Amino acid sequence: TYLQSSEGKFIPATKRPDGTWRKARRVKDGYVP
Amino acid sequence: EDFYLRYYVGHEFLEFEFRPDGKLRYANMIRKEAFVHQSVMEELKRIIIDSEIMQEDDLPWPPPDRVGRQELEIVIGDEHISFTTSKTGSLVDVNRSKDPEGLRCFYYLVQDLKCLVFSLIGLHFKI
Amino acid sequence: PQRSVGWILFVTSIHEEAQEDEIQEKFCDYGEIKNIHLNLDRRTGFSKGYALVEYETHKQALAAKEALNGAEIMGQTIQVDWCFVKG
Ligand SMILES: [Ca+2]
Ligand SMILES: [Ca+2]
Ligand SMILES: [Ca+2]
Repeated sequence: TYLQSSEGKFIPATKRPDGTWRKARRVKDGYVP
Repeated sequence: EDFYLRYYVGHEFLEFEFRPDGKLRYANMIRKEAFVHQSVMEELKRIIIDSEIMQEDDLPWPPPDRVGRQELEIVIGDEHISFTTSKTGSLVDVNRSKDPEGLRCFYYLVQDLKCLVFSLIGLHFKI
Repeated sequence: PQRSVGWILFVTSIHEEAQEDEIQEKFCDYGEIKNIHLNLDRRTGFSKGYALVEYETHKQALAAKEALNGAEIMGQTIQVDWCFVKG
């Protein structure tokens, strides 16, 4: 899932089984593996 | 601040290890050894910390399979991890686990580590 | 430092949106570049942040290291060091 912000798209943060959160990560404009 | 990293995947296998003094051991037969500059060690640590892999748990991830297994041991200061899983050749395999998001962080960190090691060993030994 | 089976430099603090031409344009002046590995972060599409640069000779690599450590690529200061050392 990619959530577009006002500055581009990014990988949204996700919750780990232990309750902590993995940080969100910006993705280069126009990039897709 | 202590440091250690070892990655294993596989008797066919690929294995590499970074000791605290910068000694890089590679094995895939092909066994190479070389000492990397402190800047390389600094960059390795940065990549590891940025991946947040030290905050993950491999409990929900697939155990060593028949097709193979993976081992990731990392020590940074007082923090450390020791993960053991089955092979993860692609994202489609990652997205098929109980904790796909966690396993993808593992998948990408491993990918980043291999890219760095392959560049170091490949260019240094013209492999 | 330690020479390779050429001489290799390890470049860090490279801008995330830098591409191979950023490296070539900065490093080509100091000698013939045999290889440039500006590794990509396949998850984000950005440059991971480091590059291995191999020149044909030691004089070239030494010249590049002395002149480019502290230089800027896309406004960000890069660090240039020897990639390998002796045990
Ligand atoms: Ca460019
Ligand atoms: Ca350019
Ligand atoms: Ca400056």
